[PDB]
Formats: sequence, structure tokens, C-alpha cells
Amino acid sequence: QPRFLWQGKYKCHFFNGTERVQFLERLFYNQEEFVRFDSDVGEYRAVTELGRPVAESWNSQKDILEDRRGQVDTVCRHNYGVGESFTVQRRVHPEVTVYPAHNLLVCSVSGFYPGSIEVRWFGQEEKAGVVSTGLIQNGDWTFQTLVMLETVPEVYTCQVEHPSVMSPLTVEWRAR
Amino acid sequence: SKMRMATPLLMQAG
Amino acid sequence: EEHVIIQAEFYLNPDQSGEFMFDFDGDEIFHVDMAKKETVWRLEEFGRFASFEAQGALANIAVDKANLEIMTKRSNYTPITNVPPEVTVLTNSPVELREPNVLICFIDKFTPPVVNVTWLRNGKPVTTGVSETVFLPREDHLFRKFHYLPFLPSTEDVYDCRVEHWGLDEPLLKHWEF
Repeated sequence: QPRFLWQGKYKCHFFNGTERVQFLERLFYNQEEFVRFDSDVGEYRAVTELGRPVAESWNSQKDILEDRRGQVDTVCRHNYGVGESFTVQRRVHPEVTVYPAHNLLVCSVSGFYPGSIEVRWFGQEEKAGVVSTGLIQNGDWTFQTLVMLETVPEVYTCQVEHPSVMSPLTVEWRAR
Repeated sequence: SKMRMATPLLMQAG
Repeated sequence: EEHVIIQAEFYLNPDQSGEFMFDFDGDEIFHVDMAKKETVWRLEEFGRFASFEAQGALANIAVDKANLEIMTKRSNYTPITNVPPEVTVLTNSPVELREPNVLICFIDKFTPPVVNVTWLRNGKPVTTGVSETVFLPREDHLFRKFHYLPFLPSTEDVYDCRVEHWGLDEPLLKHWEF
């Protein structure tokens, strides 16, 4: 059976809190973006042919433009204050463990928030040959990452720095 | 406390 | 770039299905259950610090339905080009024998936002303690979705996530073993 989809995306982009804020409205039909309101331009602009008379009608209305131009303050800046404490200011401790996976040493970092994290292998720290699976978003306000080490090979230590933990977390490893 | 939202615009007046 | 909040809403015909959610830096803050007229916080604690009137989201989706119906006419009833999902079965933490864990079925890069996801243990379907997210937004304007199965890892059990989509010629079944 035929399907028809509408998508509305109202994005509030914050650059250093509520100092620099942009509001971006993008409308989609069957996945294709046709029209958009960028606060930096202050008017609606067409993306495809369908959005041409759409942007034409809205831009010709002073009341529509003033409403869309004020979104940065009435919605964007207001919502930043409402959610600040439980989103921007959310801090959850990482859970660090070390295990081997041929030689390749793994440092498992789990359940942390926010995503910003420093993971270093150490006596002297090694910077070359420390492959990572990358930052993985679990979809539940936690992150997980695995930071490997192409070693041959001594005690190996994984050092983790995060905004939640005050002192750097460390986990040592030795084989038997 | 109250989360706000952007309202969609109507394309036509019916 | 410091923080991004996206209000993502959709309406789909002829299914007459709509969704409304808030996204903060790739994570869901809340969504509105259209059937229950209810604001559903991704973490329960969020509803203690903030509130959202679900009625506003339902009136937004009515406007989305009206605008979709106008846009469908203007395109001369042109339909969505279906994109099939790529699906992955994984755990949120390292798996330990007989240690409570959560299997996660990640259904990604698909459209329209309609799926039939089933969990099975040793073949038989399982609905015990299972949970799921709504249709979450992607930057390529396709959808992603998480399905969760709390489980006690064993060396004998076999798990599968079966996903049905219209872009798939055959229903996808991704296998998971300890």
C-alpha cells in the first residue's frame, strides 16, 4: 500500500550556552527536504521546487516571520534554561576494566555521561598504536568505548579522564 | 519548568 | 558547537501515525504517546525537573497531518522510496556468565518509520521485561530504533532479533551468541 511521510525538525543549536543560539526549521516530504527557516537568514528558503511557493507564501506574511524570528528566545533560549540541570549538567561516572583480546590489549569504558572522555594507555604513555572502536551511544544517556593497543609485549595501565570523576581513574593489568 | 515547542505553520488556509 | 536540541515530529499516511520527541545531543529527553495523550520522559527523573503539556504535541501532529495531506496532493500522490534497515544485536556491557545483562537490537538507517521487531530465545518468542524506544531521528532523515531484552547469560541459550520492514525483500533475523 502507498505511504506518505511528513517530517518536521526544529533544531536549537547552542554555541557556549545561551550566548550564541541558532534556530533551524526544516520540513521534509517523503524524506526529501523542501523548505527551511534558518534564523541566521531570518526568512524561509526553498530546498526543492515544492518549497518555492511554500516559502513564497510564508515570507509574504509579517506575522509569520516575526514568530519564526523570535523562536531563538521564546523556545530555544527558554528550553536551555528548563533542561540545563539534567542534560548539559548531567555527569555519570565511567566504569573501567582491562582484558586481552596474537596480542591486543583492551580498555573497556562503560556507562559514562557526557561523551567527552580522555583515554590514555601508560611506565611512559604510548600514543602510537592505540586503535579505538570509537564513542558508542547506547541510546539510554550512557556511552561506551573500547580503546585497544597493538602490543607484542611489564604492567600496563589504562588512564581515564572524564568531567564526572574528579581524579583520573586507572586500571592495571598483568598476565599469568 | 515548562518545556516549550515550536508550532508547525499551516501551508494553506483551507 | 556545544549543545543541540532537536524537536523531531512526523506523520505518516495511510497508517495515520504520528510521533513527537525531543533530542538532546543524540539522546531522547522525552516523547509524547499520541494514544495515551501522555508525556514520556526517557529517564523517569526528568519529569521531576521539567514538564511538557502533551496536548500541544497532539495539536502539532494534527497540523502535520493536514500539511502532509496538502503536500501529498501537490506531489501528485508520489510515495516514499523505502530504505531497508541494517540491524545489529549487541550488549551494553561486557557479557559475564549468569550475570544480569541487557541485549540490545539496534534497527538503523530505514524509512517509512514502521517495523515489526521480535525477540526469540531458543526459537520461542519472548516478551518478558522487553522494552523499546520510539522512531529516533538521524541526520540523513532516516530512522533508528532500540529494542531491549534483559537476560541472564548462559552458554546454552541462543538469541535472535527478527525485524520485518517493507524495504526488506526477506524478514531480517540477526543471531546472537555468548
